[PDB]
Amino acid sequence: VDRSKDQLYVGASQSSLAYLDGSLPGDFGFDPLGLLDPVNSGGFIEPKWLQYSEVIHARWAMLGAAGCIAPEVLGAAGLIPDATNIKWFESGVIPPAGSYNGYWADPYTIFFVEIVAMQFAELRRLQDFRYPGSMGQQYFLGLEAIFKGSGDAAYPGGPFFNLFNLGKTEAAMKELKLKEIKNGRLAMLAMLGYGAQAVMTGKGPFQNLVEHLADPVNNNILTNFAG
Amino acid sequence: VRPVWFPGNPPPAHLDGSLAGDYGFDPLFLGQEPQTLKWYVQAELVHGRFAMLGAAGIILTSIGAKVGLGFPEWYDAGKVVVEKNNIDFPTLMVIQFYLMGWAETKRWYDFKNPGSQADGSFLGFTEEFKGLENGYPGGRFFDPMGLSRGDAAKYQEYKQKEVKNGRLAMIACLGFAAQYAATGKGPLDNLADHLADPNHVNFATNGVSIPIA
Amino acid sequence: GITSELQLYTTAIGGLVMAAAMFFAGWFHYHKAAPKLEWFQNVESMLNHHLGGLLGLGSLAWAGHQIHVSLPVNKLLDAGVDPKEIPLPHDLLLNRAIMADLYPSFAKGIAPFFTLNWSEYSDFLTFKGGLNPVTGGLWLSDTAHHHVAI
Amino acid sequence: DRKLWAPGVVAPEYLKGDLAGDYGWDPLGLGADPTALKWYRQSELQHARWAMLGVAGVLVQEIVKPDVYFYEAGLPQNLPEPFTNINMGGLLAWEFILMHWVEVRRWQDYKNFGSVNEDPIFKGNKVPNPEMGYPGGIFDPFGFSKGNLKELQTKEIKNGRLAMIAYMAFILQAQATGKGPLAALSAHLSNPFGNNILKNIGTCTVPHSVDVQGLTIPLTCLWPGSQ
Amino acid sequence: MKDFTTYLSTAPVIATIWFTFTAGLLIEINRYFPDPLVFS
Amino acid sequence: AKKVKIAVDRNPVETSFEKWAKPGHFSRTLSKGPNTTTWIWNLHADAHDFDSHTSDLEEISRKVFSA
Ligand code: CHL
Ligand code: CHL
Ligand code: CLA
Ligand code: CLA
Ligand code: CLA
Ligand code: CLA
Ligand code: CLA
Ligand SMILES: CC(/C=C/C=C(C)/C=C/[C@@]12O[C@]1(C)C[C@@H](O)CC2(C)C)=C\C=C\C=C(C)\C=C\C=C(C)\C=C\[C@@]12O[C@]1(C)C[C@@H](O)CC2(C)C
Repeated sequence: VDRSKDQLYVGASQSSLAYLDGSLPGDFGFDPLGLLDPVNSGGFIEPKWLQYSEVIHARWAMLGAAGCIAPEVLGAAGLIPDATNIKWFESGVIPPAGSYNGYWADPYTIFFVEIVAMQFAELRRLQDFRYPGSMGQQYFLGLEAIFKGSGDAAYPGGPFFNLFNLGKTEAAMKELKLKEIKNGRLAMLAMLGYGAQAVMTGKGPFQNLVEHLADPVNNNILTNFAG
Repeated sequence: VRPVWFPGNPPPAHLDGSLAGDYGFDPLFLGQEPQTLKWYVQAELVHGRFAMLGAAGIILTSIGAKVGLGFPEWYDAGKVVVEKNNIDFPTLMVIQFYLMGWAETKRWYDFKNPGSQADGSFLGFTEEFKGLENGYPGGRFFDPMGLSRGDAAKYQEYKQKEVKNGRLAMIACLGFAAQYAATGKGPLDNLADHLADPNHVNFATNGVSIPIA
Repeated sequence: GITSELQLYTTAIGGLVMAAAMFFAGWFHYHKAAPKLEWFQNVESMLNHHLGGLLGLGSLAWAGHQIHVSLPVNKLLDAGVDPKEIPLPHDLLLNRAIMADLYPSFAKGIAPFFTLNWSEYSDFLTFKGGLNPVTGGLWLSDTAHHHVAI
Repeated sequence: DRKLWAPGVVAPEYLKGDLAGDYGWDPLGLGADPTALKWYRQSELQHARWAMLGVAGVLVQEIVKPDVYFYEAGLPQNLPEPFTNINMGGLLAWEFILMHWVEVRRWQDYKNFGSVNEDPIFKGNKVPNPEMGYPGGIFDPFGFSKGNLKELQTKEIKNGRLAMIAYMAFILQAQATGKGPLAALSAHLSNPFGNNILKNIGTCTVPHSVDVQGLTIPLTCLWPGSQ
Repeated sequence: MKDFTTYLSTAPVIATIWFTFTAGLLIEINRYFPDPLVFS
Repeated sequence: AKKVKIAVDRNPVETSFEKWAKPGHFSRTLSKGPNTTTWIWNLHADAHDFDSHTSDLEEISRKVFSA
């Protein structure tokens, strides 16, 4: 996967150029396994679902990448009490790695609210993919006015999801989508970096960066194989 | 058009909204056959109506227990009533099935042959057992106030109210059983505990509902 | 390395979930997304995945279990430790200190693997042969090196 | 042509400047139903008018009686000498009876506009009630309604909206810092950097519960602050 | 549902239910009246 | 040089209990129903003989994969 920008990436192949025509955001021709070929597609391996899933992964990853390091950066700057300067994997998500006592409820009590809240958010989002525009019809406390969608599942738009109606022009919107995808793809790799770095070193993402800057040669992946 | 249990999913063909409380919820297509749907429509109402009596009775007696009037919990009333009043349980059970058997057999053969119980055979009563709809007896015995014989628009509104309070009562009666099994305390004993510390006293912390907790 | 009926119980529940997944897959790949004939005739592709993917990764994955779960647990069981007092498999995985006590090679991490000092792992990747005198079965350290080689 | 809440944002169709203080702001689209918009407009007036009295009461009460600490002013023992330790049960009885009458009259006006203008006891008395929520008449003895009524409505709602925000600032500041609005303002001036939200946000100074003449009343902060 | 109830009416399904019922009745009788040899 | 790729057909068959109530549907010979007891044995003997139900290799492969 060619880093940076370019017309085509390293893995671009003549076979993938058949259907990759630049219509999708961040379409750099990289599809060595040819999972986006329209011909004889079905199930979840089809262009509409795979492109939709990438954006959803991009947006969750962007929140995760910024949220898995902010407590360490803010804690390092003294803007939050040291009691909350906690590594992302020691928040309580993985109790064996570490858990934080001091939340207003037991982490399982909080999880049930997460289940119910995400059931509504995710199943309503799904129903717009299966039946476009269907969430703007049945009464939902008057909120159905903002759930009418825009025909494209990954980009609902509307009064809320496009609060400040940025990208009014077609050219402007394409650039914003490209910027969203590149930041999202970068964050997805960052999250994978957090997970791999946590296992290899056992420290937070911020600690690894600080140590690397201290002695870059003596602190890197190669030296962390043994300690 | 009309709201459904799963927004965005078209309602089933066999559920057209004519029935009360119809939200097009039949994922297993149990009532696809029209004649079987009549049987279940009445089964739901009988289940719902009993649950409403059960829930109201359990709630009221629980309030009596908390206030200290001496009522036993719903899960101990049966033993207390029999012993305190010196009642032979097998005799009381038999009496119940004679009265329920007679009353409920009449409802059974009105479903099979509607209007058959209003032929004057039973003590000469010829109009109190005719029946209005499936599951809605009507008449001046089951509906003495004639709220089903007055305004037609409001009577349809009540049918909506009856089924939804019935479904809510049915869920509540399942809550009473599940809560007692998990906690071993009365209904309002659980409510008092939750109000004390809602964050730290609920099903996620009882040590039973979520074993991995 | 199974030491409690809870561990047996969880596998049974996982077995039923897999059974449900298998029946869903059969329904899905016949009634919903059925592969075409040209798909079934990629014999070269099928062998590649079944050799390196099914047998290959399956053997490597099981070697991971033996190196991290079976070997430590059975080393203590043979020593006479009460089963209830043996460390749980996840404690062995999270605490490299415990593993170092049983097998000192773990004190060096995975650096020997990448530096080709594979002889460092001689303590748990053995070539003894024969039968374990205490239990009368093959050495599990021999079995781990078998599945790593395979 | 009116200015909107944000630059270059399209106002909703149903918001066309008819109502006062209309910036075309409705991200949740709660005004889509015309009947719902009327009801929400009334509640905005109620919150706006009650909030303005609330802000004025807190500020004026602080100046006249600095030590009362309005947050605790509800306790019977803190009442003025004539009403000190009054039976709260009887005190509530007056409010329920009097407010139930007044509010049902206002409610019936919304249900059937113009029905409840006339006095029930003394025949002949009436209020103009030019618009719903603006009874006028006896409610406007000085006759400011005459003239540019539209401008006055704009002034009322804009000040009222500011009061709503301002009052909830008083509540959160009292919960976090334990001081009234003016007292907190003085504290910030003394030590602008040491004493600010960055430090006080983590503490909730409200006791778990209070005993009012033998009746236990639960209390809470608006966030899970460190008690 | 009509077709599904038709499937349950097929000979193998009926026999399984019928013998499951018949066997259960005999098993239960011998659970409450163990070792019956003479009518008595 | 036919490329190696995923290839499927969408909704090839409908999920219904209709054919569960029509024994022998898979075979032309047995679809007419029984006249002698020999039909019953023929139903179970030929149930999984996919290659004889249809001459289409694709249909045969799909049944094998799901079976
Ligand atoms: C605008 C109205 C209003 C506001 C904003 C406050 C605000 C406050 N009062 Mg005050 N009061 C108000 C009106 C009144 N208070 C009192 C009497 C008291 C007392 C005696 C006390 C307070 C206290 C408090 C605090 C409560 C903190 C809390 O979490 O309470 C909310 C807690 C709740 C349990 C209620 C939350 C829900 C909602 C507000 C009530 C809704 C009730 C329904 C109408 C009930 C309907 C029942 C159904 C079955 C029909 C806070 C500073 C306490 C204080 O100073 O603490 C330091 C205190 O001790 N107030 C009276 C009687 C004259 C009021 C009459 O209108
Ligand atoms: C051949 C016999 C015969 C049989 C098997 C039945 C069977 C039945 N008849 Mg009956 N009938 C029979 C002959 C006749 N019936 C009728 C006329 C009717 C009518 C009109 C009705 C029945 C009904 C019924 C059913 C009642 C079900 C139930 O739970 O009852 C429970 C039984 C009782 C509650 C009564 C018996 C209680 C107990 C054994 C005796 C107690 C006596 C004491 C004095 C009690 C005192 C207590 C006080 C002091 C507190 C049942 C299927 C009813 C039905 O379901 O119709 C759809 C019904 O409405 N029958 C006539 C007259 C023409 C008959 C003539 O031979
Ligand atoms: C013999 C096994 C088998 C085979 C050969 C296939 C083959 C196929 N399946 Mg099917 N499938 C199977 C089992 C199988 N499936 C099972 C058991 C299920 C139920 C869970 C499904 C559910 C399923 C769905 C829902 C879909 C397919 C699809 C496909 C097609 C594309 C598959 C692909 O590219 O995957 C590549 C794999 C991925 C993209 C996912 C990788 C990660 C998965 C989720 C987990 C893998 C776990 C791994 C093996 C072990 C990890 C160990 C450890 C780290 C925990 C292809 C015809 C798709 C289709 O029809 O396309 C046209 C499709 O939509 N399958
Ligand atoms: C996917 C996103 C995500 C998730 C799941 C988490 C999860 C977590 N974060 Mg992280 N975080 C994220 C993104 C995320 N974060 C991002 C993007 C940032 C950078 C901005 C941060 C910055 C951050 C910090 C600095 C801290 C955390 C912490 C936490 C933990 C505690 C959460 C908590 O107490 O919330 C509290 C809950 C809420 C904020 C939601 C309130 C919900 C109520 C009902 C709203 C009511 C609204 C009201 C009525 C009206 C509006 C009022 C308003 C105008 C004032 C938890 C593990 C804390 C931690 O690790 O503690 C040990 C911690 O200190 N996160
Ligand atoms: C409820 C879901 C469902 C439904 C309604 C259908 C419906 C249909 N399927 Mg599909 N199918 C499903 C699930 C379903 N399928 C699943 C889960 C799979 C994966 C295995 C398949 C795989 C599949 C294939 C491969 C084929 C069908 C076919 C059919 C058609 C006829 C099936 C028939 O006659 O079955 C009646 C058959 C049975 C009731 C036998 C059940 C056998 C199962 C596996 C249980 C085995 C138990 C075992 C013997 C226990 C030991 C016995 C011992 C103790 C004595 C029909 C359109 C056929 C078709 O379309 O032909 C044109 C066809 O070829 N289906
Ligand atoms: C498939 C088999 C397998 C597996 C799974 C493991 C696994 C492990 N081995 Mg073992 N090992 C194996 C085979 C295996 N081994 C074999 C064959 C040998 C013989 C050569 C060894 C020899 C060996 C030694 C000598 C040691 C280990 C160790 C380890 C542990 C740490 C490895 C490490 O440093 O990773 C470094 C980093 C990674 C593996 C990358 C992790 C990537 C993560 C999962 C990405 C997550 C991303 C995701 C998006 C983030 C979550 C987000 C979400 C929460 C929202 C680990 C549990 C070490 C240990 O601790 O032992 C107790 C150790 O010292 N192994
Ligand atoms: C993503 C945001 C986030 C999240 C989820 C948390 C979560 C938590 N914080 Mg932290 N905190 C944050 C950001 C966050 N904080 C920031 C930015 C600051 C600096 C103002 C602080 C300062 C702070 C303190 C001083 C304390 C906590 C504590 C807590 C715990 C809850 C109890 C409490 O009193 O919280 C109070 C915290 C808040 C109300 C912050 C809400 C932040 C929102 C959700 C994000 C938007 C803020 C916005 C940019 C405005 C900032 C201020 C403004 C003047 C510029 C919990 C672990 C407590 C703790 O450590 O308990 C052991 C505690 O005492 N936090
Ligand atoms: C009524 C009110 C306050 C009343 C206070 C009173 C009577 C106080 C009385 C006393 O204090 C005294 C004087 C003295 C003390 O000793 C005693 C008490 C008794 C304590 C505040 C309302 C306060 C109300 C507030 C803050 C409301 C804010 C609403 C917002 C921002 C809504 C925004 C949007 O809904 C829109 C408009 C459109 C959508 O599309 C988008 C979103 C974003 C959803």
